[PDB]
Amino acid sequence: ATIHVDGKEYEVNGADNLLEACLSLGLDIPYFCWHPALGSVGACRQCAVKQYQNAEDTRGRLVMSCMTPASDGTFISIDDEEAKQFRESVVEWLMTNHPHDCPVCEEGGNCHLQDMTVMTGHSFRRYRFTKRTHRNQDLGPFISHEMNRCIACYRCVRYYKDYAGGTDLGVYGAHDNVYFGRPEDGTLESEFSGNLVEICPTGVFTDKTHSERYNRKWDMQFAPSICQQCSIGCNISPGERYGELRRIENRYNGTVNHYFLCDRGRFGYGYVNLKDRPRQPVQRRGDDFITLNAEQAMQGAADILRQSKKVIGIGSPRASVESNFALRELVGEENFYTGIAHGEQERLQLALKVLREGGIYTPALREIESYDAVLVLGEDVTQTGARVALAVRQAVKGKAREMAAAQKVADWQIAAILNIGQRAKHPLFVTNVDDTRLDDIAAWTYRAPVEDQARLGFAIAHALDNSAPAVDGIEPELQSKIDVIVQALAGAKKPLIISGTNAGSLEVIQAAANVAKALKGRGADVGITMIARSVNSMGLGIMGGGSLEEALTELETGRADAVVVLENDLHRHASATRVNAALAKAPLVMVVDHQRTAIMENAHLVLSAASFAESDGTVINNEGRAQRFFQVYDPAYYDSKTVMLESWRWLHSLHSTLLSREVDWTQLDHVIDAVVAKIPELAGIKDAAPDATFRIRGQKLAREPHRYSGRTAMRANISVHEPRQPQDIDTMFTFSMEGNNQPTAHRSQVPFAWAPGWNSPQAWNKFQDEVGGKLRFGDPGVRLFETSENGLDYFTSVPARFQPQDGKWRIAPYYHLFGSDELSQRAPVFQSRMPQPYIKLNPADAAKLGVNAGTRVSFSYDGNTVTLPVEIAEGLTAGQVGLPMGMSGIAPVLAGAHLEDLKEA
Amino acid sequence: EPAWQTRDHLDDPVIGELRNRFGPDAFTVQATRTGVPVVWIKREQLLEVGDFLKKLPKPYVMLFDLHGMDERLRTHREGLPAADFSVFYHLISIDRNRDIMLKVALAENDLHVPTFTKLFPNANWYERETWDLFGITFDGHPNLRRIMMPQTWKGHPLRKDYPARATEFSPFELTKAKQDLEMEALTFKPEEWGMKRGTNEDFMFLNLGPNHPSAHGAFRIVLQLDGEEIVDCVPDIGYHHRGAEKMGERQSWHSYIPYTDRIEYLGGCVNEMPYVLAVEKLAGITVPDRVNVIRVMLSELFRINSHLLYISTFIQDVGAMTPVFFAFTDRQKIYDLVEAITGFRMHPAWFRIGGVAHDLPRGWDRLLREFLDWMPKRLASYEKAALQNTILKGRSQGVAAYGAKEALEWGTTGAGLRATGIDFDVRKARPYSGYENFDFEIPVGGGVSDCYTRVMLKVEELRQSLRILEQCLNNMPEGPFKADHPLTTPPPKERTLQHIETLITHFLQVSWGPVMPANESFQMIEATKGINSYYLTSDGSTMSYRTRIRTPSYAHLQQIPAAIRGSLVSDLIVYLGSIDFVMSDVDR
Amino acid sequence: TDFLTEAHLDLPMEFESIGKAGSRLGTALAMAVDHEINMVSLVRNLEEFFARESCGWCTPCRDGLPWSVKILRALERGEGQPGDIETLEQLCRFLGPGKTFCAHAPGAVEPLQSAIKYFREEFEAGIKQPFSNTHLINGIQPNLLK
Ligand code: SF4
Ligand code: SF4
Ligand code: SF4
Ligand code: SF4
Ligand code: FES
Ligand SMILES: [Ca+2]
Repeated sequence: ATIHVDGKEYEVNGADNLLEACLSLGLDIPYFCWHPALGSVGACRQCAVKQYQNAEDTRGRLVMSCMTPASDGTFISIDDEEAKQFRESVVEWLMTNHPHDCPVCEEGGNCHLQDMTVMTGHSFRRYRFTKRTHRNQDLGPFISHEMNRCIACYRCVRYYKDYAGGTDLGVYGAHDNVYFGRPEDGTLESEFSGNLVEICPTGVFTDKTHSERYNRKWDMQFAPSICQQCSIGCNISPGERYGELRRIENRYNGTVNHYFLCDRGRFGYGYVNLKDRPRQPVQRRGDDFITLNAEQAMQGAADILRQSKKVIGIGSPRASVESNFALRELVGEENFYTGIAHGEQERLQLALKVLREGGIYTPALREIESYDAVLVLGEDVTQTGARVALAVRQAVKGKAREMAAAQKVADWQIAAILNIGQRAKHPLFVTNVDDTRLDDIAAWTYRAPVEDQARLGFAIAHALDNSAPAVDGIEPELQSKIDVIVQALAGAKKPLIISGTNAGSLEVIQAAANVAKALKGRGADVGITMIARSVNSMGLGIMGGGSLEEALTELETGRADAVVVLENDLHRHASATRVNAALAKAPLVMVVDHQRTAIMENAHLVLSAASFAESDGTVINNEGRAQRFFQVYDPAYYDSKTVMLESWRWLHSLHSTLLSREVDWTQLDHVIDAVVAKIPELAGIKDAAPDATFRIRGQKLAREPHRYSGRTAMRANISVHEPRQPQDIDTMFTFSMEGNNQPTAHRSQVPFAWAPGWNSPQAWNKFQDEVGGKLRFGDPGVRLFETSENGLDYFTSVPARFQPQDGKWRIAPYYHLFGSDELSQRAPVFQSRMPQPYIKLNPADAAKLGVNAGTRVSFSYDGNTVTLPVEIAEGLTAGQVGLPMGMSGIAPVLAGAHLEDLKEA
Repeated sequence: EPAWQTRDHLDDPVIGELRNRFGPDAFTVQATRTGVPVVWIKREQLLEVGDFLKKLPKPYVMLFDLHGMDERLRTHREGLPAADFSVFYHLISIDRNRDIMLKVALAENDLHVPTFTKLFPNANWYERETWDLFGITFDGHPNLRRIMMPQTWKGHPLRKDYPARATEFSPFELTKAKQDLEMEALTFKPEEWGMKRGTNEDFMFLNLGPNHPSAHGAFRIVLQLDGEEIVDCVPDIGYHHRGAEKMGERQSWHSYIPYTDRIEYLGGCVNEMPYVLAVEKLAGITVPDRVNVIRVMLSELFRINSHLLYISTFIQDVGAMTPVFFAFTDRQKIYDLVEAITGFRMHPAWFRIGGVAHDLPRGWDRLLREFLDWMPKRLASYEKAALQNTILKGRSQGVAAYGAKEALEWGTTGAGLRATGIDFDVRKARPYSGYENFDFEIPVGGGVSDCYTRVMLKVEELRQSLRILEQCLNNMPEGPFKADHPLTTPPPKERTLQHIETLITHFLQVSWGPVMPANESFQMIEATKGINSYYLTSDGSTMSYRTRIRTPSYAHLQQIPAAIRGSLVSDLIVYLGSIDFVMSDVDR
Repeated sequence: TDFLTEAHLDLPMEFESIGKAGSRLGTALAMAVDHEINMVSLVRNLEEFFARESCGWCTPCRDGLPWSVKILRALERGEGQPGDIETLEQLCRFLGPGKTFCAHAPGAVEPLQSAIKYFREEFEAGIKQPFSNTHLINGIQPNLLK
């Protein structure tokens, strides 16, 4: 298409509206109610341009650019005098009732309304009457509510209801008393409610966790990082002030997590700011806890390790690829152990084998939204991989999108699309042990034990392709549901099969692989998605190693007299009594970690490792994409006594001191080169981000905005002499504003989005090639493996049906977005959001045991009696008991295990 | 059409003359808000274009400015040639009352330009500074050494990849530089500085710095002497380099104003004026008449302050130690008025983008009237007591004389230029800030620029500034002290305190900065010591992409060896006292 | 619909005839206003109805009809200030067809603009007070715009 804006000719996409076409060309049109992810509604009337009928036209007509297609041969004017007057008048109308609140508003300096008020040139007030006011609501611990600042742009309700699928937010009232909020006070129930603080262009919805320790956007130190709270790998911009992690913003990645995070990634960062974190290396001598610097710790650890006969290392899926590799090189490949359990490791390696040997393409998170039918087997996606659940909701609304596209309705005309596709949606079939948060949009939900869900998957695969192994003993009603699923999957151009390791069943993953293979054999464009547990679960699976049980066996038998535990509390993957016994028997325990874990009581040495905010590294997400995260701030800038280094730096220096009795710390790219030289499967992590010599026309990449303040006063109470600016030898970023953050700079790692005149998250428009698309010079991150040329064989081992045995209770895993991830529990804001931990019981089993709802029952696992209250789970199958995985005292390894002597206390 | 409008200046006769001489395709005309024709010339045609402009019927006789720009980070380069770096040449024709800016584009690897020193001799120091701060080599230069940074300096500070901030202090580097300071008297080679015949077996060498007990600053001159005669002299400058242009790239448009104060630190609001006028050209702001009169009043008060200091220090340098006390009493009267209006004495930082910081306080006219009654009898007493002294005349008359051609070829402006009979004052030739509404004369000399002639011209300029101040006192317009433009930074304070849109504008203007659309602007004013100018390049951001400050003291200090060669050293001291320079103006 | 005078009373009740007269035929149920009714109070009542029956979707109707209502309330009580009629005319220009999401707000501003066109002496009679938007703040001299 060809458009003419203000006498200049441009080539645009004809499927776009005029607003996104002009914003992609670098033109500045003010807008409020339009969002790239939500479509156009034409509410705020801010995006007015003057459209002419032909080239020789003087009158024209004011039109909404967001509602007008950018068709070929269009003629418009942005800087027309009447259009400018109308846009200024719209801003003026919005300013009539706006409160005098910018100094005490958390959106100040990050406010889209401020930017568009300045952009239209409106600074003179002639309105002299009263301003309407509103009472606020309590929206929970994460979102602060202030309805005075609302401009009634309807973006919150559109995102929360139409996009996110939430139900407890709405618009109430009438003409100018429109109220946006909940029908009553209470916590916002959506797992993606935190994106309201970026969706809302004003300060109505704000980050309450940030508002506690508030600072302005210009005062932040930002870095591009990866969220560490599950395996999805959403790109984030952590921002720090005065030595503490202040905020997590969404960092745009057009391939992964484009505009949206989940609430666990946005508000679960509080463990970084915990006061009990180790800040110096501490050596235990008797009952004394002496504090060492880095060189003394390295020398003492090297001497004690050189005296030992066999030192083993226990990695973790929390740690980055470089730290796990450095531990593996320090202890040797034969002595390196992945810190996860044997069953967890088996499921993880099966998921990796399916992903990189099954011959079926695995989609990125943005690509999930383009699929035609979704079968979720075993994985409670909303509680373990939440952003995949949001993308699945978009893929489900794809049917209404296609139905509207059949009627020549443009993709940005979202109201017409939703009107045409009223309640029709793409098929979604979810299986779990109980109800899920995807059940409202699911075409069918199967509540069954993991063996029965695996059997349903195997039966679906057999019905799609008769070469697959058959399932014997299917009830005719379940057979009819299976035929419904098969007819929906076979008629789909792009089916998607989603499973993962969180179900605790190998057979569920095998069944999902069989369904994907059966759909691939029919010529479908099938995709498969495995949801792993932790941020670097896939990297630890690719690296490999022994299980935690083998390491504990080596410690208990005495063949190993030294253990180095890297960023692992060890209680989530093995029983606590066994771990404590094996660590108490070992004459040397060295724990390299950034969180105060329970195994440090038995540790002879504790190395104060850095968290993700104070470290650089690489993590591999659930789709196999290698992504680099960069250090946000120097921990030693304020507290000069803090010795908190990267885990790979600690382990590389320890290896150097063990070998040559000399301390060499490392450089990060040196460790990257060592990884890609020793482990060829991880060779793609070299291209995840450029090395430390990368420059933009000779200069580094700035971590903080140009107007960063207080540089001669932020540390002036400690000493009036300004300290040396922290050097970054590891990465291309600088710990200062003396760098480049231009939107046109040839790079993929963007620490934060700012452009002149665009201070809000709408500056990401300036950082994209086209608005709502990818980043201008490619999205960061590189897939480690391609789709295999040939696939796997059918998994023959179909499990038998679940049989409730007397005296044994099968543990059904219940995951919680606030409480199952290890480090996010440590965040103090999650305790008010984390549910009180009960145990789920069938009504039949609870009536058999004589227990009601709320009474306390006690059960023993591994010879340890613990007591919990009871809820009655109607959807849970009898013979099973439901437990909240990852909570305090309940390890995720308990999923799929059995329970004894469960009785009322 | 407003005065800040973007113009190509294709109606300038120099564009037609260049088109007729070199061809339509030989250059590219750039539309700017500088007010001058900006012409991009090929590098191989630069000397031909300069010669052609030098031999015009009303020729371009003065190289006003010469510097560089790092174009690598410049995003809005529409209508511009491909350039990693660029070198600009600002040339002034006084007979046409016109000026032209030639621009040469340079690739990153090929950073060399032919020298301009054969056409204009002030290009020597200008090209030395361009080499020092940008790394651009000038072929054929007689001595292309560093002029701001020391000789053992790594990198070029005005490049965009050079970090602006102060490095970590090291006592080892201080001790090493002390060792070079002590070994400079032993390892002095008289060829690196551009001299020849380094000891005819009688040419001694003298050093006059870098500890100068005077208000003009501290800088070294190494003198080649035949007895008492100065055979040759080169000045060593850069001892007061503050990186003010680099800070112009590191401060917002509003937060840079106090740095503009400290360029010529005896000037104050006079230094603020060209910066805020150039920013207002970038912003498209036309200030009201009351703003023009207020800024003119403060500029003339500070001009009288600077002239009083200059005359008193010259009289002190001659040998009469008494009038400086009374001159500083008059400076205290001026400072009483300036403290009342702006709250500060020497660096008021009171001008704003679109106006001034506050309205005039009630009762200012009483202080202005008291100073206007105080000044003339004191000025006449200074004249009769020291300026008509025949010993002072014998020390000053005929010392360091030059004519109109020598002043033109060295870029001399101010009283030194006008003492040669060339009537060129910016307040009349290129009027700004409503100076056309005032009745004042421009004193000119007979044709010779002595020390005494320059001093008497500055006395007459002081009297004319008193006349301007009297007109300012009698005719004060009633109106706003800030423009009604949306880019007026900051907005009026009461509307900020009670109106939300004004509060939003203030919030974003003082924090992120006002957003100037991408353009180039230029403002030239008659400062207290000559012609001062700000050349500002905006890339569309809240910070200046390039802030180029042309100061007259640089040109006068470069003119020194051409005017003092063959004189005595006491004559050199008198010449330094009569130049009216400060070293912050030279180095900046 | 737009107000019409007694000169337009000799016009046929067709869509095209009333359309060329600067009004609309509408529902063709005409309402007569006598000399006793103040035009400012009548337009205030009309705009109060139109502002309180806004659906709230789009900015010009939702946020500009209450401004016109408050201006007409001030003009009713004689508290009008200079620029109020100019604000009403600007609201007429910027609430026309194509500027709001639906046709409720053009129909809202049709009677206001017709009564301003035909009975401007009644609206100008409400402007008595000088325009004041700010109060004096002690210690800050105002920018005295002329
Ligand atoms: S929402 Fe924006 S305009 Fe409103 S008070 Fe907050 S910062 Fe100011
Ligand atoms: S609360 Fe925010 S997002 Fe919702 S309508 Fe109001 S301004 Fe828009
Ligand atoms: S979905 Fe996972 S990776 Fe993404 S923000 Fe949530 S916890 Fe972080
Ligand atoms: S003009 Fe229509 S769409 Fe707009 S707020 Fe008024 S009634 Fe609603
Ligand atoms: S962005 Fe087009 S009307 Fe709101
Ligand atoms: Ca680092």
